Amino acid sequence: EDVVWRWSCDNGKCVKLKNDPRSSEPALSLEACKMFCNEYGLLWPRPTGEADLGNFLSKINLNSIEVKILKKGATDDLMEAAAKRFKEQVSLAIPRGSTPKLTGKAVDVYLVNENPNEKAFSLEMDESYGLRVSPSGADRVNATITANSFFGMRHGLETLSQLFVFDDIRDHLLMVRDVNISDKPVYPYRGILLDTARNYYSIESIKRTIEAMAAVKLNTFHWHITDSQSFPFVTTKRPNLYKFGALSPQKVYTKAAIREVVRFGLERGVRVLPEFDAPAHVGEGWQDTDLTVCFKAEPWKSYCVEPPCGQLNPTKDELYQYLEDIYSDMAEVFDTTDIFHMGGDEVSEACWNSSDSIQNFMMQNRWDLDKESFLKLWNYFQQKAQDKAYKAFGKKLPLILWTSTLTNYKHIDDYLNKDDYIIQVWTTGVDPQIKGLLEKGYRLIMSNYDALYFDCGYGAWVGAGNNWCSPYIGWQKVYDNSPAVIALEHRDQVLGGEAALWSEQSDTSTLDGRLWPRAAALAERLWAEPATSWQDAEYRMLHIRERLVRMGIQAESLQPEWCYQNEGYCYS
Amino acid sequence: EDVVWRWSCDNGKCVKLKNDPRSSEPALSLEACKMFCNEYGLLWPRPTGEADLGNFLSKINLNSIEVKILKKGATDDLMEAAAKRFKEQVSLAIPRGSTPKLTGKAVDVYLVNENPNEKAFSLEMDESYGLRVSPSGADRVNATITANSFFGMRHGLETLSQLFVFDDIRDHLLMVRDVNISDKPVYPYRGILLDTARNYYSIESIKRTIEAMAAVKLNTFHWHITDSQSFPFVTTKRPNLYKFGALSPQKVYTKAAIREVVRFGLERGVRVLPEFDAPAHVGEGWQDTDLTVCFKAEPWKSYCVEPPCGQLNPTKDELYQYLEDIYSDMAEVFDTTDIFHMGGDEVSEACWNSSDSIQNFMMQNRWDLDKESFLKLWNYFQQKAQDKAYKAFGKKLPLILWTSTLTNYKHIDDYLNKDDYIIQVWTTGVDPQIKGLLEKGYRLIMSNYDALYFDCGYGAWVGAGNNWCSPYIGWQKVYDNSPAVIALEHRDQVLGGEAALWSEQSDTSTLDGRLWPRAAALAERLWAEPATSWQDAEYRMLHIRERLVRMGIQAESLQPEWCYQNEGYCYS
Ligand SMILES: CC(=O)N[C@@H]1[C@@H](O)[C@H](O[C@@H]2O[C@H](CO)[C@@H](O[C@@H]3O[C@H](CO)[C@@H](O[C@@H]4O[C@H](CO)[C@@H](O)[C@H](O)[C@H]4[N+](C)(C)C)[C@H](O)[C@H]3NC(C)=O)[C@H](O)[C@H]2NC(C)=O)[C@@H](CO)O[C@H]1O
Ligand SMILES: CC(=O)N[C@@H]1[C@@H](O)[C@H](O[C@@H]2O[C@H](CO)[C@@H](O[C@@H]3O[C@H](CO)[C@@H](O[C@@H]4O[C@H](CO)[C@@H](O)[C@H](O)[C@H]4[N+](C)(C)C)[C@H](O)[C@H]3NC(C)=O)[C@H](O)[C@H]2NC(C)=O)[C@@H](CO)O[C@H]1O
Repeated sequence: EDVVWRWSCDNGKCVKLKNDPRSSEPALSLEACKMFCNEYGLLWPRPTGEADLGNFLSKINLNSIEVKILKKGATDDLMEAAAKRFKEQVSLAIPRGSTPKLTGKAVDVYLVNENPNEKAFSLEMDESYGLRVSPSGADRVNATITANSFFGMRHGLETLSQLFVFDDIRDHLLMVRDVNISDKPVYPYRGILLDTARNYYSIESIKRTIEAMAAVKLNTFHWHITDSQSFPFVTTKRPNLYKFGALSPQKVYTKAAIREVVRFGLERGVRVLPEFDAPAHVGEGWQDTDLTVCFKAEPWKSYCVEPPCGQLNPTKDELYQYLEDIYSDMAEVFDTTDIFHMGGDEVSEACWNSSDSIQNFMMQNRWDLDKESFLKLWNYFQQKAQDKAYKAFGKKLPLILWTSTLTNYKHIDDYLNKDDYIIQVWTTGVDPQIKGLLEKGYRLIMSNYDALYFDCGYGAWVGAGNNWCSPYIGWQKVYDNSPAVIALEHRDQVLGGEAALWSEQSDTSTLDGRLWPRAAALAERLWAEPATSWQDAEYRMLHIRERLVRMGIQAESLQPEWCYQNEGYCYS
Repeated sequence: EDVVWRWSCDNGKCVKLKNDPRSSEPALSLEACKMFCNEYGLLWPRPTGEADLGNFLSKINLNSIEVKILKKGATDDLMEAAAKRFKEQVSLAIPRGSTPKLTGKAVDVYLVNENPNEKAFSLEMDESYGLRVSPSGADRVNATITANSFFGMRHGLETLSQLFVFDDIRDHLLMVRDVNISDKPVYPYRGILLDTARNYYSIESIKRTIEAMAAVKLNTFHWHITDSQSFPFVTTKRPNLYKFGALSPQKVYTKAAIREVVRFGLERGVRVLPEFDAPAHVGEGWQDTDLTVCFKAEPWKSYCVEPPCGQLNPTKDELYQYLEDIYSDMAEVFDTTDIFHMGGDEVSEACWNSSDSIQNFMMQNRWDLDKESFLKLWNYFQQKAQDKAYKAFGKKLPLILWTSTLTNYKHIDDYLNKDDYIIQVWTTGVDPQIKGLLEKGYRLIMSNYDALYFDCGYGAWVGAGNNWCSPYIGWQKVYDNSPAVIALEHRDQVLGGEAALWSEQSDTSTLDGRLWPRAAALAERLWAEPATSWQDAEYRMLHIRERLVRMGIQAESLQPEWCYQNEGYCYS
């Protein structure tokens, strides 16, 4: 049948009221009410610049939307792909199984890309845009998107799609009549880390994630493609690593698949950034090389922090030949990235000391066998690895390492430099290492475990109880976690943030729930850096969850739908 | 390419070993190793009777499996449907995108249903079966399932499908050669509670849940189809309840849909048991009847424990007319159930005292307005409701109520009797109410919140932080929760158990993850009541998760796949 209710704005909340026939006032559908009742309407993220949505809606004919590219260039194929997708994005306004009446105004969308040859990812890229919507003549609409680059332009198309609403009372597709918006992201790096080594993720699932990322303007996909558990990456040069390494012959990422993901990503404004974690977090795939130590060493608690143990043996010269090949193979298919992630997490001293070949190597270099000794070995490794990385990508590009014993701010300059290395923070956001790093000039990516570890809260995977970083981190917490607060005066050194989904307890099946809608909170916090808190964004967050579900994403459910329909009744 | 590894049983663990060519020993694929390395092989749940799996496997031709029904009867259509499904169940052994070679033995499956007219659900039904597998002649296999009823027989088919394994080294479909199994469930009621009022669940999603339930022999689906938030149930007699009540016109359960679910359930050995929660947990749909009080009362914390508030007004005579109609409409489409759930949870005293009509009613009956007064009103309501329920189902059938203030063992006999009412326990398993109830003769269904609330652990839905019953309950905890321990000598009074998925934070999108594989732990605990603990069942639990994923269920991920491939390395 037909919707029985209507909604009316009262003090910023849309209140459900009976749609009684004896009325001269036109009834508002729920989304139509939310669009003007809300300070930012239905947008996510909210814009940083002008956010004028006017007061009215116009009826639109879905079959009459046409996109026009004003300036041609090298990005033509991308701009064209993006335009094509736009209609599909508009249909997201409409609930599945619902059909709009094909009547109303025609929409002309004009795309103005001011530097149409530009298509490289960089920390310095311009993701800004201007959006204006206004009536044109009598039966049509002028939607104009003006941007400095394709990336900004695509972001604008994303915002524009959000400006459509379906009236399920009348079955009309509607559009906000007069719009003036200008926008740009606060932070350049807005990412998600996906661990595809602890469990395999289908490439279809990866692409789906990228679509959702695009929907909320996240721009970086960090592919942690290797670990001790498996080696899915198809390295042509050193094929045994994958052959021995993979969970199965099927559970692999071929050169053709990666290229598919990288392009799908580029079309959607998302950098696909690969990681080769070293010298720890290696195991499977390395058998018979004699290039690792402690693989599957028991008891595991003695030698590492999760099974199975395994580290690279930095004393072996052939190792650098393998790395050089791996890095080269990665560089070939990950050809949009401007950055390389080298891991650097959790190197185990015991594990290195249990090796004879290694102890023998150190005795010959005059180094002792104490912990400060081991840092010497780690640097020796990192310096050589780094050389190979530069060679593979054919240039010196910024490298990322996790916070660790090596990266402690007190001695970090002994090993690295702030120009060459970006540091990824997984400590608490209140840890001293952060300020100390910042004072030394280091750029950071925030992944603090207390707010940004998407894996936390489930059952234990070793033993019983719950996982290491429990409890489960709610969206309220992710939204309120602010890099600006964490870094203060050094804010400009914060490149941005990244949500982490480690996969000890995640795969293809759970990936949609783990990331959405929580990653959307990160997305707003990074794009806009609101002074405001989670409660101010709550209604919009409920809507965006609904949108992800419309997209086919199996998003986590946040509240009862009754709450979404009845703003303000559900609080605490 | 091809699998590179092989597995070998050593001390109950299958160890991954290189499949080296210079060997005279035939290589074992992972599942083939697990089948005999494990005490119960790949079965879930493990059987209670004979569990002899022999030592060998035979190659089978998938296209040559034929099912024969030996005894005809009223259950013919069911037996026939079940047989048809069997081939599909066997294909689950085979990973998607993999094809077995069509060679090997032909399998004859003989179904012997000893009481082929029997198809009613009851607490007393015989779910037992006998299963024997042995070679027949030279090129074929005799698989014989012998059971007292169709329900037992279907359970046997389920066990038999589990006896197939795919050799992905050779691409051969295999079957355990000599099997002797006899089995029966420890407890008659093995359920899942699904809350479809707090959020809507697509009927496709409901059916999918039933398939997974069937896979592990759960037999009861408790459909909590109404609450304060919505009224999805399509009641022909009182249509405004759904019309006003539903989240949308689409989000409704029609008579045709319910019948579809009820039959899909009956075919799969699952009772579909509806709940009409009263007198609390009512709201939406009741507008303009004047039959409720406190709907949306603010502040909500004063009048209920979750928004929105709302209770039935028991003083209104017309109320019983509505209930009678609702119960009748439920009875018509839920025509396989032998039991009715009437709710009885969380009645609010304040909410009743805020009503004038109600206070006026009590003053006239000589009752005071203290809390013991209110219990009088609740019973008055429950007694009348109960009369309508009997009338609707046309017989006196057992009724279920939650543990509550009414059901406190100290005064319970003042209100109910142990013959007429089953009590559903959501308290901790160590709460005194349990023993006290048991001592008074009451039958119970265990849903203790500390072990069996599937909703717990996520973010808060009102305010911030985490939900009320956090932390997240892991499968280890569900498995170890034992009704036999909880009830001791009174065990026979425990009808069984039920996993609860309340839906404040769950819907169609999250339903697979919320239930699986955790509900499988409940399934084993209820079917077998093992003396053993979770660690003893761990490898099998990993396999069953994989099976649910093969089924198309988006099961939660429990551990790294590396762990599944490398038994014993991952522990704590
Ligand atoms: C069983 C138990 O509870 N034992 C207690 C412990 O409370 C206590 O210390 C705990 O020991 C655990 C090691 O078994 C530590 O767990 C590990 O924590 C690390 C992070 O420090 C995890 O690795 C990182 O995080 C992600 C996963 O979120 C992982 O994928 C990444 O590789 C990694 N990096 C982000 C750094 C790249 C690791 O997975 C996890 N291992 C597990 C759970 O098996 C735990 O941190 C530690 N807790 C504390 C508070 O120190 C123990 C002393 O060891 O004492 C026992 O009584
Ligand atoms: C915000 C906060 O943390 N406030 C604290 C509280 O610790 C403290 O008491 C808590 O008050 C909450 C009421 O707002 C209680 O939450 C409610 O708990 C009931 C169970 O008792 C939940 O209903 C049952 O459970 C399922 C959901 O799992 C539900 O769908 C069912 O309808 C129902 N039944 C199974 C019985 C049928 C209810 O959903 C939940 N409501 C929420 C979360 O909004 C909480 O139980 C209570 N905790 C304790 C330990 O008492 C408060 C005093 O009120 O003080 C504050 O400082």
